[PDB]
Amino acid sequence: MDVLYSLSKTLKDARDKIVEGTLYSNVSDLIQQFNQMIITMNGNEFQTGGIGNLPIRNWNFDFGLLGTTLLNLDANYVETARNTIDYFVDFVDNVCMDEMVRESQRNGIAPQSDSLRKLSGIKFKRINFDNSSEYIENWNLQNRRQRTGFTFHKPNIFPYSASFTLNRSQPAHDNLMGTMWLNAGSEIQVAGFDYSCAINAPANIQQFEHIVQLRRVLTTATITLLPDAERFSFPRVINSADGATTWYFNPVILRPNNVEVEFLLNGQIINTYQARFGTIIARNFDTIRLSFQLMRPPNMTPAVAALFPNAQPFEHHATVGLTLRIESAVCESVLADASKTMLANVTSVRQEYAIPVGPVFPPGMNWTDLITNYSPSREDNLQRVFTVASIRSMLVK
Amino acid sequence: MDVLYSLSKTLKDARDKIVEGTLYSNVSDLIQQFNQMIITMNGNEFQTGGIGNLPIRNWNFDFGLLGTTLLNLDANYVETARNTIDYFVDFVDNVCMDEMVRESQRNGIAPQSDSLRKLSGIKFKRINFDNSSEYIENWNLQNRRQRTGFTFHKPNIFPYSASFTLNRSQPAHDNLMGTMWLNAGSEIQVAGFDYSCAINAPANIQQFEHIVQLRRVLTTATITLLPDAERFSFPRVINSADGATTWYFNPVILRPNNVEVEFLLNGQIINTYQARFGTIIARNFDTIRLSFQLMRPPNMTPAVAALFPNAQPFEHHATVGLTLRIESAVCESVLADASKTMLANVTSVRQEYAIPVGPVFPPGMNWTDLITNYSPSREDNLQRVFTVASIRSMLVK
Amino acid sequence: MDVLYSLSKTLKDARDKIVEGTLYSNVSDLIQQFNQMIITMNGNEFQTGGIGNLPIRNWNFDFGLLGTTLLNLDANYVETARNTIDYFVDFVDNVCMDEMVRESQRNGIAPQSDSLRKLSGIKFKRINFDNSSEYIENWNLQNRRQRTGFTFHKPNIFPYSASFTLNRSQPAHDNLMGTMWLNAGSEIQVAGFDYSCAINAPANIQQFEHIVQLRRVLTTATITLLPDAERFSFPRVINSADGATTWYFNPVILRPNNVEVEFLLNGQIINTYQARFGTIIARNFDTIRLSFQLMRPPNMTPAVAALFPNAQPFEHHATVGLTLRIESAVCESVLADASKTMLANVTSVRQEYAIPVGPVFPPGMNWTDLITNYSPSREDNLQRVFTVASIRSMLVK
Amino acid sequence: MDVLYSLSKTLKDARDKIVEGTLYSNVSDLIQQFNQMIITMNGNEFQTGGIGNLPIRNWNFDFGLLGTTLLNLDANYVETARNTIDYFVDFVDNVCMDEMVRESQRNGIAPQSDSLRKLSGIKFKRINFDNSSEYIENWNLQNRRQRTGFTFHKPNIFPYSASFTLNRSQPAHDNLMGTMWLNAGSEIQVAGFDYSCAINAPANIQQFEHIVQLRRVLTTATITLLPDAERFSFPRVINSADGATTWYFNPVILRPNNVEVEFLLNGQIINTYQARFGTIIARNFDTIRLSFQLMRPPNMTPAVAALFPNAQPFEHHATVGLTLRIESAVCESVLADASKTMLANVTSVRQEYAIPVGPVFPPGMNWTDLITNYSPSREDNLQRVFTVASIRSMLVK
Amino acid sequence: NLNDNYGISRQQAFNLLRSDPRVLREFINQDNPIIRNRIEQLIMQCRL
Ligand SMILES: [Zn+2]
Ligand SMILES: [Zn+2]
Repeated sequence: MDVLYSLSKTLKDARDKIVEGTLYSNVSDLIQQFNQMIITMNGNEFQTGGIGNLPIRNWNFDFGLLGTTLLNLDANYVETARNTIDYFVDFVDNVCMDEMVRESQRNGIAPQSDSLRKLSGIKFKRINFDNSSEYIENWNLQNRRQRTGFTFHKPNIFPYSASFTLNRSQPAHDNLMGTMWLNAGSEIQVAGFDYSCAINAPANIQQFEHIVQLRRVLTTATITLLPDAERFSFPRVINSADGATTWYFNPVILRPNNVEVEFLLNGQIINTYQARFGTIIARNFDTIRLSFQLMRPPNMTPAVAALFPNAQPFEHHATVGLTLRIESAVCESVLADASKTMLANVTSVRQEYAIPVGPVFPPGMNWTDLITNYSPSREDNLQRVFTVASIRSMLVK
Repeated sequence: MDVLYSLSKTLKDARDKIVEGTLYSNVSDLIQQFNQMIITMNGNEFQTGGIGNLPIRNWNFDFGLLGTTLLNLDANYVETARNTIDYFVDFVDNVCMDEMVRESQRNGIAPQSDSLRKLSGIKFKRINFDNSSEYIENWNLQNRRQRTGFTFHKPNIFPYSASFTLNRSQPAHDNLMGTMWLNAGSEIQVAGFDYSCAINAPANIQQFEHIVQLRRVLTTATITLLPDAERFSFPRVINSADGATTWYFNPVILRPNNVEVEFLLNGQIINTYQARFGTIIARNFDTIRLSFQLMRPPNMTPAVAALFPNAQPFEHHATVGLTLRIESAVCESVLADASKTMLANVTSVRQEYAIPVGPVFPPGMNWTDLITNYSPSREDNLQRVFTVASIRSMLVK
Repeated sequence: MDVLYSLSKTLKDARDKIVEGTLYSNVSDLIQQFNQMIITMNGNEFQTGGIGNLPIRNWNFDFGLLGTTLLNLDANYVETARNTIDYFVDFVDNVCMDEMVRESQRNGIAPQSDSLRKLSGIKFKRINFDNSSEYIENWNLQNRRQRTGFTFHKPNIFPYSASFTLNRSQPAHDNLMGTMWLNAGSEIQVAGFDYSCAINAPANIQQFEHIVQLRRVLTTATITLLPDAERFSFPRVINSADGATTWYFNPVILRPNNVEVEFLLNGQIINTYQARFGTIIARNFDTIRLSFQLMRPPNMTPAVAALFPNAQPFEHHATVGLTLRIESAVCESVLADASKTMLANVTSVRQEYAIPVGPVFPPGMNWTDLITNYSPSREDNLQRVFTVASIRSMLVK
Repeated sequence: MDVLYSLSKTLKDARDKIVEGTLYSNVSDLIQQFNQMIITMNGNEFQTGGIGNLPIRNWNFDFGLLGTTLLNLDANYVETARNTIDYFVDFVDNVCMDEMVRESQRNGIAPQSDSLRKLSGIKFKRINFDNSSEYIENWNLQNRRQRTGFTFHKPNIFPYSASFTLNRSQPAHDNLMGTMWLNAGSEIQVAGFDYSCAINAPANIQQFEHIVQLRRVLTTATITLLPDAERFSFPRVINSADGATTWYFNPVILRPNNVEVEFLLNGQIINTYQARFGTIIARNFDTIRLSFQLMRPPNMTPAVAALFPNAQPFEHHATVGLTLRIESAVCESVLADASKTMLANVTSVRQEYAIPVGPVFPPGMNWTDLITNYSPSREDNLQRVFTVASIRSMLVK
Repeated sequence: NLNDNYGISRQQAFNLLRSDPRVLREFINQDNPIIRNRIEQLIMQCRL
């Protein structure tokens, strides 16, 4: 595997530092590494493809090397080189893709393809070099059984979930109390509604709570917390819990009272914030708990008083809400986020080549399904597959 | 760490194979190893303790070698040796204990104590030897990231859970239907009760089901499955679900009908047994599902008929149950079981020295709490701590 | 066969004693043994698998011996070694499994697989060594014909049996007398009931007896004997002997009177205990006979007198019982018990590879069926198969 | 004594490592040790037996030694060896057995038999070797006056005791209050009953307590504590304290209230657990105290209320209970447990040879009697006798 | 039971004896393990 990596940084730092003109002594250390490769390869035969709509191209090796000589590089030098690179590029592409589709229940963390299995061989190890690409960096640290870690802007930790829970309801759905929410990606919006505006509630206050359990712990999270859930601040006609009818939601928004956000880890409160809106830090957590209340306004101008009668019909529905967004965080497990193209690369290669659904990943590499049941096997396969996608993107975008 | 190990097997195979009499030749290979140690040590200085009620102790080294001369062993030879061993014993004890208390979130796998951190140093590696002690054996294989595995008698996989679920109930609690159970250690007992004896049930059969999700997969499990749940076969007065009152359970037991046990792994049935009582094998599973039914007896003698009227009051409550016990199994993660003293050793050393609650383990190393939220950090710390306890027990019990 | 054994202890004592840092001389005696192997092997080729879902992989040998870099091994030394071990491990696994599925009626005590049959060859004997693993230890002693012997915790000697015998009954099942029991694993629970409370019985005493015939003799058994059979101390609705109706059992428990336990061997009393509850030793027996009586209480307080009228209906059914558990014992034949994983290993490998039912073992290696008809062929095959499982567990768990 | 030990490990590591084929250099270190023996012996005469039905066989020594040449072993080599081993085996057996029956009030810790007394002689000490067998390991550490220690799964610390104590009773036994229990082996079950359901009790709560004093301290104990005593949850007819009549117990079970378990050492609380069911650790204790209460349910559904009237007759008897099991523990004194065969071996040899009752051990080596009056003499004799049984089991099972 | 599965600074402890208000209030208010029973149980005891 690590082998693979090199192959690229070799080519990149190659197709990059080898241009008409440059001074040799800038590539002396490089040139070498290169040749070393050709050698180890020559005399070997490979085969990629064979699955779904993926072509089966065959490869052989038999190449001359490179004069080391020359103060500066002459155009001619390049072209005779570029010609050799292009065969390796078109190669690796086919190598990546071939190992980027196969999945294995058992060792979904080990090499699969006939192409790569052959690389992990010892006789090829003589090619390793410069492992600084964030992903491989973490691939190693893990293989040695140590503490990994990645970086994500707007991580994708919440499987899509959009629903409600009626804590008080009746057939007519004319005096409901409960919560509705949308958990998706790195964001949570939750609203608590009480059609009665806590008219008969103790202390004229209705308590609400929303708990979200992450499938993986997030550390070092920078989070934006704002009052109100705009998504649930407008009139809606919603299906009843049993799907038999539809109810009407006509919200009027009040400030959430006694807001308390807790970021817990294994049941323990790691961070807690009381009514603090804006930017907050949650340093290590696997669960978020948002508690907030609707407090009936003790003093009301006529216009307000008119919205909240002592008796039904309740036509304006008191609603309080919160919005929480994880801007950035670190996770010990790979995840999709709003900036990295890994998930999209893997999903795209599989779609383009009509790769059949396998035993590990959900159909279409569906993110929600994947993160909902993020088993160890799916994670090991995802990491292998994400690391390969990152190796590929160093050369082919 | 592995270092540590040796230190002991050195002493054991020492305080054991070295005695008034025997031939040199039987220890020649040994003696050597020993000396080799003394050397590497001498000159170095240590420090153990300092936390909680644990005494702080400093140790220095400056010892003579061993007479590789003699043919046989004379009493005098031993005593001059035993005197040197006793300083190492009393040492290791203090070393183990000191690293058997510290916990750590980030890297809860690697060494903690000033004592051990110094050992992982390279200059001491000149001491490793004979790693046949089941635990260290697995400690290594995990570093190289390979398939581990331990052996357990009556494993402790089920966090204590004793409760019930009323599927049909009413305020008077005079016609209930549901299940009650006890999951604890390696055992599960579950009963399904129907006060009405399925009088109005389709086919006069009431279906029951009990699902238990293990926190870790067990493989190679030898299991005893028996009909009936003796624990739930006697009269009880129980608290209601809301704690507001108490209900009466007056069971009469019938054979469980259509018993089906499924051992699932990631939602897939790996093993399934239909009404098979006695000894059964579950080769790989993370979930157990017990399904059983209460079937109203189609033919009843007068005495039986009298227990099950067509109308309430229902005074004899039809109950069917199952008992399942995991006698032995293999787990890739360390666990407490009915034979090993690891958990007890770690818990005991911490209690004796008044070690403060740390950031990883639940107060008192509580097993139920630990296994309920068996995070990766708790497992890595538990394994480190269990492996040290096992190293210590080779010399100090 | 013994050959096979070595192969492992070789690897174990290898993957164990060969680590980064041990002095050469601690393995001098070992290293040798190892090499010796490689030699004998290289050249010959093998075939494993070729049944059910078991893969047919071809193994070939071509290895260089082992160096001897002086004064404690350098990391490099290990890795070049571990690489060679891993091929043997992955080998043996496949060898074990292949011979752990084949059965044979005629000679089901010898090697079956093409893989092993080839090992018993003479040209290999040159490897055998350190036969200390309890199982092989007994494998040899049996080939020469002598006193074998194994150790078991909660042995599994009793095939599951849960039934009753009505010594006095009538259609209404309102005045029964008889016994009911559960024999399973290492435990026996038996209850004697008399609905009439011995009202018309001679000396107002009803005699009961329960006899259990072991399929194999157990020696050195440590046994717990306790009064009462909790399993038969609660109300039950049971199917009649002919399955045509159901009867009601409403027990009230009295102390078993004149308890006598006899452990017999070939009809002779070897051990006898009169009313001794707690821990008792049965040194050699193939049969257990439990005799106990129900004696109508000669003096009864009103509450008691009320349970036992002079005339029917008999509503409280006098019951006396015993519980006997074999904690540990020695058997000359292999058996399943509550600690060893042998049965589970064999059963698991067969299940995982979809091995077809053969001519010797019951479907699913069902323990009850196996022990019920424990023929010589099943025992020889079981021992072969258990010994292989134990060889495998030295390396692969 | 230690002498004796060797004799075996000599033979085991012999009958084990000496097989047709193995390479000599695996036994070089061994062979030697062996011969050394023969020498020391030859020229000595022994005699065993003479008591009860134990034969008096006589032995002499006069043997040749073993070649040292031969790269590998030829069949012939073995057979000429095995013939010599078999005389020693059949010897030791007779030696063990002869010293495994005699007991001495005075020095029940010293050698007895004419056979062994002669071995402790100095001229034989030249044979000692490899003392790693857990038992001998501890035999030494004690002879030197140091800290011993053993390991037991389900130890046998509680002498059988099954009784009750009526704290409130009257002739009719229609309104009793008290406790009943069963202490046996490693388990305790205790129930507290109050026929009046605390109707006239302060705070409507009846306090119960059960204290068990161990005859030896147990350390490092892993314990299962569960609510309820199934053994005392069913209807019983029991003999009165004076044996003059019988009373009726008709339990209905409630959850034990304010459960507190204390593990004390010399009157001091070492561990205390409040209502914690499941697995708990007791690190060092000589006494267990279980306190629990029956609290009359403050709120009762009709069905429950009906069981507990304000006035007699009290027909349903409120009962609360606890079950405690010591799964494993360490003891400084030898004890019987659920896995070791020592007690059974000693008891079995004595029974088979019709050994007369002696001055130290109770008739039949009865465990309950032994542990009830576990005097220093019985313990020293038991340890001597258990250590010999363990030496014997290395060769003869 | 508190001192072990937990870890009472010499400082604290010395207060937890004088039955100091603070230091006690802390735990029950903060931590929540055991302490919350020894306390509560008392309330349940002043049942009269
Ligand atoms: Zn953005
Ligand atoms: Zn057990």
